[PDB]
Order: sequence, then structure tokens, then C-alpha cells
Amino acid sequence: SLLNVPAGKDLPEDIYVVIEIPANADPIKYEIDKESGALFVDRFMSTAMFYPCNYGYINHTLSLDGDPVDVLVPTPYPLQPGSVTRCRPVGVLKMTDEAGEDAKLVAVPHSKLSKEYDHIKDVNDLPELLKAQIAHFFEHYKDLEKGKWVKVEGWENAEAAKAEIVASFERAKNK
Amino acid sequence: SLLNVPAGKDLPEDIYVVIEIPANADPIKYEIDKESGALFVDRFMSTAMFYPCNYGYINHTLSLDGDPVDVLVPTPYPLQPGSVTRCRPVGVLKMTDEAGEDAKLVAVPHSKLSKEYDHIKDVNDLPELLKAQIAHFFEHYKDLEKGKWVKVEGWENAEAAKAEIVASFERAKNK
Amino acid sequence: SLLNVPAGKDLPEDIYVVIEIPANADPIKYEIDKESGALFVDRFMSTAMFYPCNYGYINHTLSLDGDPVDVLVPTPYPLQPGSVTRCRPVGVLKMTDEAGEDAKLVAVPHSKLSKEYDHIKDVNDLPELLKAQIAHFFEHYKDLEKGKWVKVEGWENAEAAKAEIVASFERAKNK
Amino acid sequence: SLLNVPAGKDLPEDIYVVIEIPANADPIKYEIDKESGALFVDRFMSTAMFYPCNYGYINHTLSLDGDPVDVLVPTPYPLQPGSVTRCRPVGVLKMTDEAGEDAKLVAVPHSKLSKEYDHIKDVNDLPELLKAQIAHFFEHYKDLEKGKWVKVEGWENAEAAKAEIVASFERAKNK
Amino acid sequence: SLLNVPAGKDLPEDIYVVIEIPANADPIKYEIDKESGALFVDRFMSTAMFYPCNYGYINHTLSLDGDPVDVLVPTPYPLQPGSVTRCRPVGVLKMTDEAGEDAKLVAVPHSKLSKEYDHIKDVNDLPELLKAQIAHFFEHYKDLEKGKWVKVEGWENAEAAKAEIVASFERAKNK
Amino acid sequence: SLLNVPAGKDLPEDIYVVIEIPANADPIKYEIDKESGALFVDRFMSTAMFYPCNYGYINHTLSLDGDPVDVLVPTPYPLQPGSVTRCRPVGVLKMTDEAGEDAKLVAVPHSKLSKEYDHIKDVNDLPELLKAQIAHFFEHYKDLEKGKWVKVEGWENAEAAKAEIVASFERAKNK
Ligand SMILES: [Cl-]
Ligand SMILES: [Cl-]
Ligand SMILES: [Cl-]
Ligand SMILES: [Cl-]
Ligand SMILES: [Cl-]
Ligand SMILES: [Cl-]
Ligand SMILES: [Cl-]
Ligand SMILES: [Cl-]
Ligand SMILES: [Cl-]
Ligand SMILES: [Cl-]
Ligand SMILES: [Cl-]
Ligand SMILES: [Cl-]
Ligand SMILES: [Cl-]
Ligand SMILES: [Cl-]
Ligand SMILES: [Cl-]
Ligand SMILES: [Cl-]
Ligand SMILES: [Cl-]
Ligand SMILES: [Cl-]
Ligand SMILES: [Mn+2]
Ligand SMILES: [Mn+2]
Ligand SMILES: [Mn+2]
Ligand SMILES: [Mn+2]
Ligand SMILES: [Mn+2]
Ligand SMILES: [Mn+2]
Ligand SMILES: [Mn+2]
Ligand SMILES: [Mn+2]
Ligand SMILES: [Mn+2]
Ligand SMILES: [Mn+2]
Ligand SMILES: [Mn+2]
Ligand SMILES: [Mn+2]
Ligand SMILES: [Mn+2]
Ligand SMILES: [Mn+2]
Ligand SMILES: [Mn+2]
Ligand SMILES: [Mn+2]
Ligand SMILES: [Mn+2]
Ligand SMILES: [Mn+2]
Ligand SMILES: [Mn+2]
Ligand SMILES: [Mn+2]
Ligand SMILES: [Mn+2]
Ligand SMILES: [Mn+2]
Ligand SMILES: [Mn+2]
Ligand SMILES: [Mn+2]
Ligand SMILES: [Mn+2]
Ligand SMILES: [Mn+2]
Ligand SMILES: [Mn+2]
Ligand code: NA
Ligand code: NA
Ligand code: NA
Ligand code: NA
Ligand code: NA
Ligand code: NA
Ligand code: NA
Ligand code: NA
Ligand code: NA
Ligand code: NA
Ligand code: NA
Ligand code: NA
Repeated sequence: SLLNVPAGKDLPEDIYVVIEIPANADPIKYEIDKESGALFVDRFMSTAMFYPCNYGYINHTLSLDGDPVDVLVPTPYPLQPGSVTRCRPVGVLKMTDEAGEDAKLVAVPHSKLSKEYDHIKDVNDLPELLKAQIAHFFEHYKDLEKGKWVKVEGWENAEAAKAEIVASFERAKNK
Repeated sequence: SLLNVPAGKDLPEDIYVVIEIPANADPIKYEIDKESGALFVDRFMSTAMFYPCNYGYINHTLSLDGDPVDVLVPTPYPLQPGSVTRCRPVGVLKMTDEAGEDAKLVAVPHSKLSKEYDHIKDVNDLPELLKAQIAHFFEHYKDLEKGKWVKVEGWENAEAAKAEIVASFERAKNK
Repeated sequence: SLLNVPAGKDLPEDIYVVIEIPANADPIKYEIDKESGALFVDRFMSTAMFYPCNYGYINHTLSLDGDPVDVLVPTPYPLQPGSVTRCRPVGVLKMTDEAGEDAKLVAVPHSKLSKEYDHIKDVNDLPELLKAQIAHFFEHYKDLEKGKWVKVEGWENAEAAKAEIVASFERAKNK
Repeated sequence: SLLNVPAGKDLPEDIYVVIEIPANADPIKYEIDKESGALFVDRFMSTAMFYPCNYGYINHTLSLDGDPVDVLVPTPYPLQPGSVTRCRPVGVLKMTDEAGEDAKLVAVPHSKLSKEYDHIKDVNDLPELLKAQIAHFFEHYKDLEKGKWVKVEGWENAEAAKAEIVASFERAKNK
Repeated sequence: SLLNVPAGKDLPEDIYVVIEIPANADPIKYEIDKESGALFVDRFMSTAMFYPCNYGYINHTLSLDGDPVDVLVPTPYPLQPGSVTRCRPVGVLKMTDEAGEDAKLVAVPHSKLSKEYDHIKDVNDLPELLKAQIAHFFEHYKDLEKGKWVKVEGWENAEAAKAEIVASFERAKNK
Repeated sequence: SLLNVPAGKDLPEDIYVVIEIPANADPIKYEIDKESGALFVDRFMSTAMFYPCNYGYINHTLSLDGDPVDVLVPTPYPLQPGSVTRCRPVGVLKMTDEAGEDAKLVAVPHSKLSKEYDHIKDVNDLPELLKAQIAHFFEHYKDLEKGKWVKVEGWENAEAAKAEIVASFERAKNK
């Protein structure tokens, strides 16, 4: 099942991302259930917003919000919920929400899957519009959900993203 | 796997529905295989009709047709086949088909997933058009499939829906 | 052409709405060109937001922003850009943007097209979630477009919507 | 505009069909307005049914229902509302509805557009399932619209379809 | 999981096909992972081409390319990735790629799922256009992927397809 | 109508492109009819290929193939057939087909519509993958259409694209 997918072939540079929400999809917030490995509806989002990239997590990790670390994966075409993509981290949006510190990694499809994103080496190679759109999404998508909120801290580089991946892998290993 | 999903957090008021067919989808009748938990094609429907709501079942139940009890789930956006949604029963369309008594529960997304359907407390709060469309669908969707047929009995309330859920849970428990 | 469509069969209660942007569509802001009647791309929106209803205008009207008065039309299924729907006004979101006062009418499909929205007689019959989502959209969709902005004033009733329709028809008549 | 499209290059064998409703689309019944040439919503259909083929009309014709003669066009991929396709008639479903005699021609894409349908020479070359699905659609799609109804008479051949095209062209010519 | 699905109810005439890629989908080459049973992205295809039919494999088989034998399944509507369809083989496109001999079976939905394809008894009953399109796809879809290539050998009949199914089942059984 | 749209606000740097075929669409080759301004189906393409960008033309121009000069427009989301987008030329794929010399301009959305493509100043700023995909499409999409063919000459810069625009505008002006 999806429960058994590795964190990656060679963390933190070579990871697998389990996709929960496709890019430019309807505002249904799916989450994989850790007991069954099935995709559950967590929420029907209240704002008229969509995830700007495919969205999911790295298996066998844990953020301080109590769930595996979150990842945004840009692709040329939207991915299937429940599918897995091999990726390379390139940056991170540091942020906190009501459940705890809750960074959003950005990881691009691995070179073996496409050459498309090879030119994206670090956070400044991501389009500025995309980074602005991602930060705006996380700042506002909970605006009509009472008691849910976000504080965006800022964009950091690939090295910061890789440190976040290591920390989150250790957290899962360790409790 | 989907085979392991509970019937619900607190049956019969708080249930989980495994989705097989999205709302306003192509006429492919998928069914979860009980041995493997995979989605199989049961039929390519012959009529030019679509399921009026997302369609699926409550795990760990059994109707007299030999399959888990059936559920229609209205949502603002179609659900993914194989996904699970927490719901609250609000009514039932009693009917029989060639395989046996085969009620169609209507359950709305639980308040925790959205406030959208909180105002739907009982069957008379469902839109009349929707209930008419559901009954018409089940009356006609087998019209071009020889030896398959339906007899619709009528709409009943939330309390009837909850009794159906209990009965179907017991049937699975019991044989 | 679309240039020749009446404002309505019986303004202000019975109107036609020319659709520019479908509900739950990609963020491409189309506008009908008044010289040619063709649909032009005005903008690729920068935020990850979508119009919560079909969006367009009443022909042969003018708002203070210099364009025909704007309308949101809820429907069960998204409409085609460039299509026309007969509608009945039920409420208005008063607001201003960088181009001038720029109210957003809400008009539902006319009874002749469907009975679905007959129960929506006035603004308080619109779902609260929908009204919240519409106001949030207009408050934020220009957040990443420099020099574009909105000030939302508030929701008003059907009678206010009808007065806005009359005023906007007169403005076009008159200059 | 669409108002100016010929009935065909060489009626009745070589026709143009103006498309109003795509195949396997949402149940929005669009109709071209004869004054403006714009696509108007005639109805949001009440049944959970979809047109089994692209649906539209031959310009410069008239059926006894007061509108141009109706055509179903099978294609490998759905057509755009408001687009025009060159076709060849292969059969007709004779029927009446509340507005008058109202045959449904079946015309396939002309050989110049594709070789796909060349093998369809006459009505018996259409798939039986498709013909059954079309007849079932027209028998039932008005089932929840009070005062709207259909009586299906039966399938007839290409020669009957061509006679219907001639008759309908003459009717428009003549009153 | 999908790992546990039989090759078929009665190989080689009555098989199950696990679907990885829907018909007329975006060019994302998904493959089921044999360890986890999850759908992984193998590649984002570089050419502007799409699989002409649903595409997948027969479980518990092995081709000389090291993966389960490949199958194309025509259907009236695209299938879900990860779903299973009961099918009947009707022909095979013999070909080799960089990974080894790599035939492409064509199998149609079993009569129990639909009567639509009953008339397809053998390879010459498949539309010529479809067979041409399939061969052209496999000849060209790797044209922009360095070191990936195909040599198409030619179309063969149902009996050849069934022999391929038997051989591939034995290969898996046997090493 | 679309017949009346200018070639551009300031040719050759500031153009309007009438869209006939959306990006990543079904293989239906639409063309605007010069007499009526309606979208006609020219062909159902025989290969399993899709246009890699939105595709259309500059009004009031003529290529040697007898039709207005062709344009590919990359966008973040596919455009509507029959819509118009303001664009800036950045490069050209020189090629010939059976109808004559038939260059394919590449023009990006104008800065006024989005800042997304501002960084694309000339042909070498287009992604290499995209340019490879476009050339491969035009080399192969007619492979199964007898008597239709293409010879691709090669990619040239923005200045070459602008000269092509001027030449094609003059050709229309002049005969
Ligand atoms: Cl791991
Ligand atoms: Cl979050
Ligand atoms: Cl930012
Ligand atoms: Cl349980
Ligand atoms: Cl049933
Ligand atoms: Cl009813
Ligand atoms: Cl008027
Ligand atoms: Cl606005
Ligand atoms: Cl509000
Ligand atoms: Cl004519
Ligand atoms: Cl009718
Ligand atoms: Cl029939
Ligand atoms: Cl087996
Ligand atoms: Cl292959
Ligand atoms: Cl072939
Ligand atoms: Cl001009
Ligand atoms: Cl060409
Ligand atoms: Cl190239
Ligand atoms: Mn969307
Ligand atoms: Mn969560
Ligand atoms: Mn998460
Ligand atoms: Mn969070
Ligand atoms: Mn999180
Ligand atoms: Mn069943
Ligand atoms: Mn069931
Ligand atoms: Mn049943
Ligand atoms: Mn049942
Ligand atoms: Mn404007
Ligand atoms: Mn407007
Ligand atoms: Mn405005
Ligand atoms: Mn306005
Ligand atoms: Mn549909
Ligand atoms: Mn009519
Ligand atoms: Mn008609
Ligand atoms: Mn009629
Ligand atoms: Mn008619
Ligand atoms: Mn496609
Ligand atoms: Mn492979
Ligand atoms: Mn394979
Ligand atoms: Mn291969
Ligand atoms: Mn293979
Ligand atoms: Mn042409
Ligand atoms: Mn052209
Ligand atoms: Mn050409
Ligand atoms: Mn050309
Ligand atoms: Na979407
Ligand atoms: Na909140
Ligand atoms: Na649908
Ligand atoms: Na039947
Ligand atoms: Na959408
Ligand atoms: Na702004
Ligand atoms: Na559809
Ligand atoms: Na009726
Ligand atoms: Na597609
Ligand atoms: Na290659
Ligand atoms: Na597509
Ligand atoms: Na050719």
C-alpha cells in the first residue's frame, strides 16, 4: 500500500512524494489515512482557491503539525491522487498553522522522469509568480474556516529544504 | 486497504462512505472487489445516464442484494473513486432490484468536513429536484440491460436510513 | 452577434446575462470586446482563485467602471463562455475597484429554464457559504496585480439589485 | 455569424451541422437564437441524462416543431458548441414531441474530415447499442419536465433521412 | 492490493487487465510498483502524444522487457488508473523496445461488462484507423527520449495474442 | 465577428491571435471560416497527437498556404476556441506543408495580460523541450493522412518572426 513507499531512494536529495491533491483541481482537501492507506476527504475548502501545484507528502516523515512533511510538486500535467513521484527538493516555504510548524517543501520531478526541471537548481530558479501564488494560497485558503489559520515566514533555499527533510525523517524515526 | 476502513466512527449517525463512482461522471459502473480491495469495472452502462451524486457503500455492511449497503453522497465537487468521506445519513430511497432488496441511502458530508450540508437534517430538506432525479435514475438506468431491473418503493426519512444502516451492519456481522 | 442581445425580456426582473467566465474554471479573465463581439483574454489571473459562479454581464448597461454591469449566475453545471442565460436578480454585492464603482449582481436561472432556483427569492435565501466565498474572491483575486484593488461594501437585497440594473441600463442609454 | 452558414454544400447528401450540445456533456440544453446567432440556455435538464452524440441542426431548414431540423453527429471526440461540421446523413429516428413532429437525423462526419465513418453507409451500419441509447434518451429525457413529452416512432434509413432533409429545407424556403 | 489480482478467470480467453494510463489522457506514463502496488510516475513523456486506448498489464505475467505483459483496452469512456477490467484478447502488435521484446496485446471489454465489443472477434475486426494509430504511437512516442526506441514488427491475430498471454504467464511462473 | 478583429494594436511587436485549437486538447482540427466567421471542423486528426500550445492565426494576414499566418501561444491554462489573445512574437518554426510555405510563429501573452512570459525575449528563451515537441508534432501529425505532409526547416528568432508577420500582413493587403 502507500503506507509502504520509501521516503526516498537517497534522502534528502532523491525523494518520493505521495500525491494527495492534484494541481489545479477542485477544492477537496484529501489526506491519506495512516491506518488504512486510503484517501479520505479531510475538508471541502470554503474559499474559491486551488492548490497551485500537486500537493502531498514524504512518507515516513513527521512535521510538528503531527503529519508527514508537506510537498508541492510542479508538473506539466496534474497528477493522480494516490500516485507517487520521484522528486528533488529545490526550496521551502516556511510557515506555521494552527496545528504547528508546517513547512511546505517544493520538489521538482527527478531528472530520470523528465529533463524539464533540471534547470531548477535552487529556490531563485522557481518562477517568481509561482512562489508568490503559493505563498498567497497558504496565507488565504483558510480564511473562511474558523480556528484555522496560517503564518507565512518566508521562502528558503534548497539546502534549507534538505535540512527540513532530514529533520522530519528523524522525527518519525524517533517518536 | 479500503477493505479495512471502519463502517463509521459512530454508526448509524456518523459513517464513512467508500466512493466507487463520482458524481456526474461517465457511465462506468465500478465496484470494489472484496478479495483484493481494487476497483473493478462491473459494467459499462448502456443508457445515457449518470449517477446524480457520488455513489458507493458503507464498509462492513451487507444488503440483501449480497453487497455492502449503497450510499449517494452529494458534494460540491465530484469525489475520487476509491476515496472515503465521513457523512451523516439524511434519508433513504427504498427499492429492490434483480439481486434483492437494495436501498439507496443518502448521506451528506459530515459537519467536520463542511458546514454546507448542516441545514440538511432530514429527507424533506433535500431538494425535490434531486430526489426526483435519483428516483428516475434508478428507475431507468437498467432499461437496456436484459434481466436487470428495479422497483422503486419510495423515499423515507433519516430515522429509516439509520435503521437500514444498523440492519445492514448486523447482517454483515452475522453471516 | 452577442452585441445585439437584449438586456432582458422585462428589466429589471427578467434579464439576460452574457457569460464570459464559467464557474469553477481556470483563472483566465475573458471579456467581450465591444467592437467585435469576440471574447478576448483580459488577464491571466495571478492568484490561485476561481470565479465561484459563472460570471458575465447584462448587455446594453454600463457601470461606473466603464463596462456593462457584472453578474454572477449560479448553475448546476458550468456555462459556456459566450453563451446567454435568462435570469432573475436576487441580490447584489456592492463594491468598488480601481476602475470605479463595480457592483456584482447575483441572478439565478429563470423559472422557465429550471425550477431549481425558484426557492431563491432574495439575498438571504442564497447559501451563506456562497455569499462568503464570493465576497472573499473579490476581496483577494487582485492581491498579486499591482495597482488593481477592491473595496467590498456589503451584500444587499433583490430590490437593491433591481435598482442597480435600472441605473446601469439608464447610464448606457444616456452616454 | 452562424446565421449565415449554408445548409450544405450539396443537400441532402452533403450537409453542414451547427452543433449546440457536445456529446457526453453536462445536461444544459443550449439553442442558437435566430435573431442574434448566440447560444442561449433553453433549459437545465431535470433528468440525469446526457445527449449520446453531439447535437444540433441544419441551418436554413424547419421542422414542424418550428425550429431547424435536428441532427445527432457521432465523433471520436466531443465538438465545441457553436462549431460546424460537414456530415453525411445515414439514418433518422422518427419521433414527435409536444412542439410537433421532430425527427432526429443521424449524420456522420464527411469523408473529407475523416475516413472513420465511411463504413457507415446506412442505418443498419450504426451500432445497435448506439441506436438503442438514442431512442431511450429521447423517450426519457423529458420525464421530469411537466407538459414536455416524446413519442418515438422508429428508426428509418438514409433515404428517409435525406427526404426529411429536403422537406425541412423546403419548409424554410416556403414560409 | 492490485498485487493480488488474478491474471484472469480463465486465461488466455478471459483475463483481467490492471489499468495504468487512461485513454486520451495527459502524457504521464504511470507504472504500478511491484513492491508497494502503488502507481508511480515512470516518465513525463516528451512528445505531444497520447495513448490511443487505456493501457496497462496482466498481473502475474512477464514479458522479456522485465515487466508484466502490456495491454491496450478500448472502452467507450476512459478508465481510472489503478482500476481492473475483465477483457477478451483480440489481437497483438508485436514489437521490441530498448528493454526487450515487448508485445502490445489488444483486449476488449468482456461480454459480461458490455455487448459493445462482442462483434470484435479477431484483429481484422478492429478498426483500421485504430490499429494504424496504435502502431504510429509506439513508433514515435519515444522519439525525444535518448536511448529509448521501438521497432514495430506487425499486427497478429487473436490466436497469437492468446499464445503471448500463455507464454508471459509461464515466464512469471518460472523465474 | 472574429472576421473584424485587428491583426494587432502595433504590428509586428503587438499582435492579436485568434485561437482555433486549445492547448492539450482532443485532436479536432478546427478552422475559422472566412465567409461566416464560424469555427468549422477541418479534420479529425488520425494520429494520437495534440497541439503542444494553443493554436490559431493573425487576422488580416496570408501565408503562402492560402490561409492567415499560423501562431502557437503558450499559456498557463488552455484557451477557448474562438477567443482572442494579445501577444508578442518571440520566434518562428519555418516549415512547408502540402499547401505551401507555412511558418509557425510562437507568440507569448503580452505583458499587459501577464508578467509570466516577460522573461521570454527571443527564441532561445523558449524551453528546449517545448521547441522540440513543437517541431516533432508538425513533423508527424500528418503521418496517417495521405497526400498531407510537412518539411520542417528550423527555428528562427524573434526578428525573423516579426519579418514573417509583416510579410503576411502585406500579402493579405495585396491580393
Ligand atoms: Cl524510508
Ligand atoms: Cl497548511
Ligand atoms: Cl513569495
Ligand atoms: Cl466497523
Ligand atoms: Cl441498483
Ligand atoms: Cl422522488
Ligand atoms: Cl435592450
Ligand atoms: Cl472586479
Ligand atoms: Cl459575505
Ligand atoms: Cl443554404
Ligand atoms: Cl426533442
Ligand atoms: Cl432502437
Ligand atoms: Cl493468477
Ligand atoms: Cl513500449
Ligand atoms: Cl497498422
Ligand atoms: Cl488590421
Ligand atoms: Cl500545418
Ligand atoms: Cl527543435
Ligand atoms: Mn479548477
Ligand atoms: Mn492536515
Ligand atoms: Mn499534509
Ligand atoms: Mn497545515
Ligand atoms: Mn502539514
Ligand atoms: Mn452490484
Ligand atoms: Mn453497491
Ligand atoms: Mn443494485
Ligand atoms: Mn446494492
Ligand atoms: Mn474589466
Ligand atoms: Mn465585467
Ligand atoms: Mn472590476
Ligand atoms: Mn465591472
Ligand atoms: Mn458527463
Ligand atoms: Mn427547442
Ligand atoms: Mn433543435
Ligand atoms: Mn424537440
Ligand atoms: Mn426539434
Ligand atoms: Mn488530451
Ligand atoms: Mn516500463
Ligand atoms: Mn508495461
Ligand atoms: Mn516498453
Ligand atoms: Mn512492456
Ligand atoms: Mn488549413
Ligand atoms: Mn492556420
Ligand atoms: Mn498547414
Ligand atoms: Mn497554415
Ligand atoms: Na480544475
Ligand atoms: Na480561519
Ligand atoms: Na461528466
Ligand atoms: Na433491464
Ligand atoms: Na475547474
Ligand atoms: Na493588487
Ligand atoms: Na461529461
Ligand atoms: Na414530461
Ligand atoms: Na485528454
Ligand atoms: Na528515443
Ligand atoms: Na486534453
Ligand atoms: Na501524410
